[PDB]
Amino acid sequence: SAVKAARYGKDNVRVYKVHKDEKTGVQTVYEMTVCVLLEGEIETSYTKADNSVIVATDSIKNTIYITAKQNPVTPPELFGSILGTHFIEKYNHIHAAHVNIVCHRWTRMDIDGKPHPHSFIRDSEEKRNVQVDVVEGKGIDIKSSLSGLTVLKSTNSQFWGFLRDEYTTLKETWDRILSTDVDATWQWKNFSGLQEVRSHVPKFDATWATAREVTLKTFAEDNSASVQATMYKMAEQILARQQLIETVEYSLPNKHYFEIDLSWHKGLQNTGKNAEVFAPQSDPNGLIKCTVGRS
Amino acid sequence: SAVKAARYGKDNVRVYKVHKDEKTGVQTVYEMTVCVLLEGEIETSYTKADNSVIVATDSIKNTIYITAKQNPVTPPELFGSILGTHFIEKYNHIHAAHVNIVCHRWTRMDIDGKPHPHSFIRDSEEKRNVQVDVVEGKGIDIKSSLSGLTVLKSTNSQFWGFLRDEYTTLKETWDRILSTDVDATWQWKNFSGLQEVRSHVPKFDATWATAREVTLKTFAEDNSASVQATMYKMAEQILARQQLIETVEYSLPNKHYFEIDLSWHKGLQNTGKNAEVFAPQSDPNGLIKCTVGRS
Amino acid sequence: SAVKAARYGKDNVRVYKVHKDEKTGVQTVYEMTVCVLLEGEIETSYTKADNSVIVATDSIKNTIYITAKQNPVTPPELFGSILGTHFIEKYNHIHAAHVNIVCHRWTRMDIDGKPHPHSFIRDSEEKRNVQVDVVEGKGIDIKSSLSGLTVLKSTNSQFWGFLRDEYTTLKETWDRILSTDVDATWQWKNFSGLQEVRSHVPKFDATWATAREVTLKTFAEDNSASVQATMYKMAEQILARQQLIETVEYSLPNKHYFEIDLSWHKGLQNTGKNAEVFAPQSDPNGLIKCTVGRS
Amino acid sequence: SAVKAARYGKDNVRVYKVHKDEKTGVQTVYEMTVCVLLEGEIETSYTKADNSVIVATDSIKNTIYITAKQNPVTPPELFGSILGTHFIEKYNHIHAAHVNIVCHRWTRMDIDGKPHPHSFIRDSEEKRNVQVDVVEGKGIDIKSSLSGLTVLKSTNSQFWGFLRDEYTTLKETWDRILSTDVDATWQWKNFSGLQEVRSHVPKFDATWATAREVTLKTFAEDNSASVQATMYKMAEQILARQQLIETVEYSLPNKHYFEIDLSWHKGLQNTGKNAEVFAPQSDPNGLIKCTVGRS
Ligand SMILES: O=c1[nH]c(=O)c2nn[nH]c2[nH]1
Ligand SMILES: O=c1[nH]c(=O)c2nn[nH]c2[nH]1
Ligand SMILES: O=c1[nH]c(=O)c2nn[nH]c2[nH]1
Ligand SMILES: O=c1[nH]c(=O)c2nn[nH]c2[nH]1
Ligand code: NA
Ligand code: NA
Ligand code: NA
Ligand code: NA
Repeated sequence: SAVKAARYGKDNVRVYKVHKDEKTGVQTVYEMTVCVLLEGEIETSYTKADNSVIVATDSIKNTIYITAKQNPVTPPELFGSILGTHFIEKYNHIHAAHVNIVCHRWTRMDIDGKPHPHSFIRDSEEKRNVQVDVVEGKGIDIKSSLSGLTVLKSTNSQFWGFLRDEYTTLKETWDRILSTDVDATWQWKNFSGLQEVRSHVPKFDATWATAREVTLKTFAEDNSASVQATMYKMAEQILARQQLIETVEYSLPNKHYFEIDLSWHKGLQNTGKNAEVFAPQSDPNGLIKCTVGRS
Repeated sequence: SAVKAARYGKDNVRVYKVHKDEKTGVQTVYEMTVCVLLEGEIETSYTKADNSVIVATDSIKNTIYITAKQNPVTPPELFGSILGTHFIEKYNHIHAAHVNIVCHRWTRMDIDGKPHPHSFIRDSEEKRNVQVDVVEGKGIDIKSSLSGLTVLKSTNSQFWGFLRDEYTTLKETWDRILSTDVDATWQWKNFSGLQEVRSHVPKFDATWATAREVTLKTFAEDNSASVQATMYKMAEQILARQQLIETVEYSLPNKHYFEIDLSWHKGLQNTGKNAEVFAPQSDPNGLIKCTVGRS
Repeated sequence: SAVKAARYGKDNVRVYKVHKDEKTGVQTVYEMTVCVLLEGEIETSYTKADNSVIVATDSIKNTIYITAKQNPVTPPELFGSILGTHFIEKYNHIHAAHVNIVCHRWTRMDIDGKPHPHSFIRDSEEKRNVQVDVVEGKGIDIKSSLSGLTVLKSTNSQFWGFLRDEYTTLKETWDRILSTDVDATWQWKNFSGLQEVRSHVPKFDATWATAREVTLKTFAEDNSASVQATMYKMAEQILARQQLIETVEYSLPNKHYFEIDLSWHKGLQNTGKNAEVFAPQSDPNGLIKCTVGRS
Repeated sequence: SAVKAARYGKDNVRVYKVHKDEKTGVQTVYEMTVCVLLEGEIETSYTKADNSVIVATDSIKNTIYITAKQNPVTPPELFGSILGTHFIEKYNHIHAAHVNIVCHRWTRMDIDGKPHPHSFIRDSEEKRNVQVDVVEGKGIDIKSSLSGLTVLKSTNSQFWGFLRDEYTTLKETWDRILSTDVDATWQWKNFSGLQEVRSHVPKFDATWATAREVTLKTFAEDNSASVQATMYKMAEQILARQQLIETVEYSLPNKHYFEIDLSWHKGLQNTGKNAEVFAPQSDPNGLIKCTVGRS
């Protein structure tokens, strides 16, 4: 037998950082969960019990805290690139670092119409994420994403004209509820190293904001022919607005809300044009994915 | 042996309702999870296999949908009271109904600075809940709550002057992070029946809004001496603003964020006044509760 | 305003203890999650910011570890009683302690047909729990439970003869699937104090084992007329076998498995006597509760 | 813009099947959660709103039930291969099907020392899974796995001799607790089609059993030098016992249990050789992965 692939590290490292502006008294908080996995010349730890090649996962944890102390943690694309580069530069036998960061929302509270200097609310479990792969001699690959953005529209969604055969019971419809949890990932062109990532720092927050805005507006405004058609429109717009993105991937559940026929009860009308009360379905769910790139 | 207590019904009934304004084209959605448990002269279903006394749980489910079709579902205090009253009036041998409702957030989207007519976002997993107990001959008892409101302040929290003995290692502090998930319940005076609940309908949404606003403002503005002291201030204000509330109960976890001593690494200073990076603790957590009523 | 009730403490304290037999080399592990909430003359911490009455929750955490170091942690009824008694005896102004313990399964592995001395498996998320309320001058109240015991029988369950009215669509049946997650609690007679709890130590594990065995056998063997009727039979037997139990409470979801009519597809027969493939329903679910005590 | 990749289908389809032996009266149940995603000439549904190429996800759901009605559902490798093959053969424009199956445990109850004919218990949340990729013209690729197997050993684990630098605080140890949740995947050689999968049917259950047995025995018996070294030993043995496996992948969290220094309290000794009470850590956790293949 032989080791074909190996990676190891520390997962679920929770980190909080506060920035305090001494002039204005305003404080800003960041909270993240970080995972770092390393690859390199470490096969002997598996095959020969040679621990000398192992940077202990506990040390990886310490490094994450030290790195957060000495560097900005925002945008996460930059922090991830700093953290990954550290491992490949510090350890001769480590040749790749894989850094995953999930950013949790702490939104400044408005109290009596004014932004509070040091109080925050978790407004939704929507996350902003990064995956950064730093590979010695091959640069830095970054995938940025938003996830856990849950939306619903109560009309202006249709689904008709699909294939009908002996396995089909679904009725065509010209008016249905559409609800999903949005998972959207944009993949940046490969960066040569940390200097290049630093040079594009302003684009990271701006592109996240654009991806979010395009997703919300397109969902709200499209008279949707299907999840497939609406999601493609979203991806097309993101690619048009940021030339440094190579691909956009969406993964969307179709969270179904079923009509309830109540006509058995005193002829109560609750279907088609008369539908008011619906039964949300926990499972099963449609799952629709697409990766859109450039011509 | 004898049956000392029994209740049964249907849990986890998901319900969605849409309201469509034909004039303006504006749609409004409501989504809830409902549980209804019944009590009454049903002991024989347990002791003698006498199913004749059982209103099937499936029928309870149907009733929830029918009731939502024929009545407003907001405020939830009213819907719960209608639903509970139905069971005690319809079935001679059912003498109490216990209705729990969890309301999920669907907040209207703003697209380009204007409210969208039919698109919604789940902004946080904060819930608005009701517990309604309808007991034949004893009226309607309603407990309203908010839950899952997660907040953090990065300064203006202290904790010193507590008991110190041979079990104590905790250092006194004059500046710490305070974070919690708020669970707040207000209990209404007993209502004689549905007519009285209807007469107070406007107070339900207003009191929820007040409870939320008082919670947020007090948390943000109090230079907190302890969770105990800050939570009491919240409860006192709610009772002062709504005379029809008898008690307010808060249940608050103290979600700890620990300093990380990095001084072992190149004398790095990250404690006390120099603390910037902290480790959020998933467990254990403090848990502090209080019920505040009138003199 | 006035404080009507208050309690506070530490939740989610994870504890592991190992016992090592030096003679045989056999090791035995215990893992628990513990919550301790205190009550007493602590109102001033809420109303006057008087922290002098507060035993810090951090100290409560330390006490749990120290107590586990110096005492047996099994049976949990005994450990809970020791832990609760500590607080009411040590602190003059603390008058009640409420201790909740969840015991996690670590079952010794059998390797090649023999019990391994120091290797364990988590066989299911079934828990054994205790709630112990120690109240100064009123003794020790203990409720023991098992929870998370998930079972299914594929036949020998019926449900017919229930009330039928204009809200009813459920068909009567003489053969259905019955599946539930068992939550069963037995409440002990009040104990005068720790000496009395110690005197009954052997009864705690034996009664847990009996409750489990009665639950499983009754479920498997009863040709069930309803959840109500089968659960009553379980409770009756437990009360008959342990005279020191005052009441038994069961709380049982009815986890539904629906027939799927496939007759639209080539006349495929999959209902009634021909039913082979079913759709498990995640929600809603029936919820049936009963508390059984002595004549 | 262009569609680079697309797949869509139905997720979270819960399925139960019962087998009834008329001769013996013995019933056997199977419960699974199934996901099927399709690929093929479907780009126009995304780019042109052309739904004619879409096999509706609802139809995919129906197909899963129909297929389970007409075929054995065990071993899951066979059922997955039947289900995937169906889609590529039935629809000219569908060229790949991706089938994921999670099998839930329903273990026959022993009542009074004998196997019960129709009563079952969920003994642990351990799962047996399959991923089957059926690609037109490229055969059938199957990855089989077990997951959610949670184990702990209280001694006979060591970790010393790792890299020490200015980021390291971890002490070397010759005796620690080792606990993990096992995720193990074995990848079969490519099969030419359904006939070949059928020819190997007996190997699927046998290899699952072997993988499980090797995992448990190796964990229990290895005086472990690291997670890396123990996991490699497991993978090596599986590859030796089944020649039709090409690779074995393990992904193992290192779930830490920390010593608690109690020496501040009356000189209590609870570290090193005296350690009895430990604090399980929910996070962070080590994560160690390896893929082992043939020379
Ligand atoms: O088994 C281990 N492997 C590792 O890589 C490691 N790092 N810290 N502790 C550890 N234990
Ligand atoms: O066992 C049952 N008890 C009930 O009360 C019920 N209601 N619907 N189905 C049911 N099954
Ligand atoms: O606000 C607090 N209240 C308490 O009771 C406590 N105990 N430890 N830390 C604490 N913080
Ligand atoms: O938008 C949809 N896309 C689909 O592929 C589908 N299949 N069923 N319903 C559906 N809705
Ligand atoms: Na390197
Ligand atoms: Na009545
Ligand atoms: Na006392
Ligand atoms: Na095909």
